[PDB]
Amino acid sequence: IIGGEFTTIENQPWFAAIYRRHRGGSVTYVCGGSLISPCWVISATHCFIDYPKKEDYIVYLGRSRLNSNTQGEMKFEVENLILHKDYSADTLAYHNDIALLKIRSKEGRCAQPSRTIQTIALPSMYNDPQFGTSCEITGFGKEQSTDYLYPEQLKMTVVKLISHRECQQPHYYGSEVTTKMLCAADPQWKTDSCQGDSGGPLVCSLQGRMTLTGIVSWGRGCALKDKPGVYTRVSHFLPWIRSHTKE
Amino acid sequence: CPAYSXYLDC
Ligand SMILES: N=C(N)N1CCCCC1
Repeated sequence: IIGGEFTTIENQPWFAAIYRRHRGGSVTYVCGGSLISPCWVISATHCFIDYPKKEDYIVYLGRSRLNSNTQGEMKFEVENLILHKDYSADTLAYHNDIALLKIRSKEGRCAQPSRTIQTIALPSMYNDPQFGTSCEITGFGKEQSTDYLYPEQLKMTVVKLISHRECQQPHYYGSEVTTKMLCAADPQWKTDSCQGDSGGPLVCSLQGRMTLTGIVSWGRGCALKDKPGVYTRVSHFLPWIRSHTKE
Repeated sequence: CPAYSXYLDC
């Protein structure tokens, strides 16, 4: 998150922190995700497409910090890693960038809701907020584009939804953005998602209910003028989500 | 220039 503010997991208690174990045993952060039911976390396929093997991953819930334990957190293996079969990418734009992780602790349990661990509602189909609506984004990604390190403490910020029309203009993204994606940015371009935020939630309050409107997917640079963040538009994937989770 | 997700403009 470029700009924004520090936070803790109580303020985003569906947020899941996803890590990968390496051949020789070191563990590194991959991406964010969101708890949509006790046994299911939703994230972005590009985060997993190089290492598609479920045994490689660890998922935490109720974690506020990148490299230390938060009291109350829960740790899970990935029982199934489900990537979208229509995924595609060109160096920039990912299409169908959506993934499901079925989670299971070493005790064979799913998430148990607590003060730090809660689910986030999915949107109704094809039901998104008006462009110009402010929404929130959360993650442990870079705080500056040139940074070498990720922040140790979780961050959040606020960005405004931008119309497909504005985002499709050649000085924005042209044809790279489709109607299965949502753009969102700050009006000053001073805050945005960045590397390491992918997979995480774009949450918007749709008539009082906090809703997973988007999943961080891509963008050119971070907080760069005329280059919004681009998010998977969750309300266009409900059948996919319902099928793969009912599983 | 081109052109990666995430990092720099170029
Ligand atoms: N929001 C943008 N600019 N991003 C989000 C995803 C990774 C890198 C850049």
